[PDB]
Amino acid sequence: NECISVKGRIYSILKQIGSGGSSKVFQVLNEKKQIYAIKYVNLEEADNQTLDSYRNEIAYLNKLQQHSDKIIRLYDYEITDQYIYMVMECGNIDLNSWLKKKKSIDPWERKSYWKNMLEAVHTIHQHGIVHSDLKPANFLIVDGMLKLIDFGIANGTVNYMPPEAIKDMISPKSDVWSLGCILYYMTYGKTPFQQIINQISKLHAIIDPNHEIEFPDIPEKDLQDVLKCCLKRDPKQRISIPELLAHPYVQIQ
Amino acid sequence: NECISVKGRIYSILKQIGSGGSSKVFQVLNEKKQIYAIKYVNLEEADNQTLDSYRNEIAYLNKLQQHSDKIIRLYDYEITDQYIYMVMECGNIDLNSWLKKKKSIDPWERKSYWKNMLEAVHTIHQHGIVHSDLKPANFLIVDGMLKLIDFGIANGTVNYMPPEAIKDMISPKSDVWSLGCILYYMTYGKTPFQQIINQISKLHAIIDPNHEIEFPDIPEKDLQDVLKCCLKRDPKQRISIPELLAHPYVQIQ
Ligand SMILES: CCc1cccc(CC)c1NC(=O)c1nn(C)c2c1CCc1cnc(Nc3ccc(C(=O)NC4CCN(C)CC4)cc3OC(F)(F)F)nc1-2
Ligand SMILES: CCc1cccc(CC)c1NC(=O)c1nn(C)c2c1CCc1cnc(Nc3ccc(C(=O)NC4CCN(C)CC4)cc3OC(F)(F)F)nc1-2
Repeated sequence: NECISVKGRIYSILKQIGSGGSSKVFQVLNEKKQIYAIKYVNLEEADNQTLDSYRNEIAYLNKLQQHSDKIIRLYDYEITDQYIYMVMECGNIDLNSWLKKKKSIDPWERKSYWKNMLEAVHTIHQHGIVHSDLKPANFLIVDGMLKLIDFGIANGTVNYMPPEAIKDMISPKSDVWSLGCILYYMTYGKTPFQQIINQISKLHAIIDPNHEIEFPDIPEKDLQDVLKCCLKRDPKQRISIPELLAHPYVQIQ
Repeated sequence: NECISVKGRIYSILKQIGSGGSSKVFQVLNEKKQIYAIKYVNLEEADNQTLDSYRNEIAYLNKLQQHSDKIIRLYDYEITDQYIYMVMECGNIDLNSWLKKKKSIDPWERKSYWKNMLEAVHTIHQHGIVHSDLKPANFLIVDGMLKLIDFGIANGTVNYMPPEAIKDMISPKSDVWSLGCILYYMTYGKTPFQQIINQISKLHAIIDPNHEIEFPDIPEKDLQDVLKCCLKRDPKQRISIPELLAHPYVQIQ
């Protein structure tokens, strides 16, 4: 049974949750026996470039705290030349797991989730920030409310990748794609391109105009519409977040 | 226990070997109780486009028979609107398996293999044909001699993929890359980019000039050279097959 000093105050590890290479996340117990999460990041091989990226991300998250409830809380942090410790709220589970483990989505519970994600992405969008790497993992479930976990600034599938990031061999429109895949999965039970096995076959698909993303008729046609509008390959055509906030799917019934 | 009619002559399945979706390969027993392989291809969903590709490939293989011993033998074929049956030699195993199962390569057994592959690729190269999708699978081991299995004309990793096929969002030089990865694996025990986990991280690597493919010093410096020359990102720089046939690694000691 071991501990961590963050800004001179102490927490006892209870168990490790996340691993991400040069980083670990622990559920911990603070002084007043309350429970928290600590993200830990090793800066041994950190080169100034890599380094500032982290500095930037901290600054922003820390800053964007009092802008949206749908971003994870950051309670305190320590930062030195070798490491960062961040003290964030501890949640129940992340969206991706809940997905893996879950095999039924109350159509109503799906809607709220989407609602949360949009608020979040919007916020970071209203600040020059574009995440560009969104996957169910980047969200956290905390009493049926989702939070965004990171801003995609610092530092394994191609699935949620948009056509345009591929034609790249940067737009807010790129986050809509992803966002919609995450909806798509939630809806047709899986991502739009899981079918395709061959990892290069999937790259071509993601970019070829003549491939039809399949859109199975379903009760909710709002929802059907949305996904159709989020997955429009041309970005200039793709719906925008301000539009998506004002679509029926979120607005009416 | 079941059979197959190919050009009116009959073979009894003994066991299924390959599966490839709309295709199966069987080890079979002919009349005179000799053993063969039959590739079977279903043409139900075949569209004229897809269709001719198959027609083309058959024609070529069939044709390129009496040009090189290092291409699989094709004994006879039947072709109709619904299917193809091809009767080819049956081998002992394919290179990829022998690789998976094998964990030691007589440096000498490696050399012969390379030698075989080159002869083969060269042949198909001397006919406008560029395979463009080479992986240990496309070869077959038949009494320690390798054969090429198909020509990459008809019809799941990114590993053996060359920079240039990626910047594509067609040159003989593209087959050298692949060919060299297959050598690389054989040599440093794995492909040049397996390290990289993230499937998009690997795409960037495969194309970024500043990433060093790592080249561990070893006894054979010929071999070391070769791989260094095969994996040159700029195609115009990359060595050519006629050069590779005339390199020490194949020529001297
Ligand atoms: C190095 C980490 C990292 C790097 C880059 C980017 C990101 C996120 C975008 C992150 N990743 C992170 O920064 C990160 N990863 N996790 C998991 C958390 C964070 C931040 C805060 C945070 C707050 N609360 C939690 N709660 C929990 C989330 C998931 C589980 C869990 O059950 N995991 C299981 C793992 C095995 N599978 C099969 C089933 C689920 C348990 C949890 O704590 C609880 F115990 F209290 F519930 N997690 C986190
Ligand atoms: C649909 C097929 C297809 C489509 C596109 C492209 C291509 C090749 C480029 C092909 N694929 C093919 O066209 C194709 N695939 N195989 C396997 C053969 C061919 C063509 C002729 C051919 C002739 N002889 C063999 N021999 C054998 C090759 C491998 C095994 C074997 O042991 N497989 C195991 C599978 C499980 N793993 C774990 C261990 C190895 C057994 C074999 O026959 C023997 F029994 F007599 F030894 N194979 C083939």
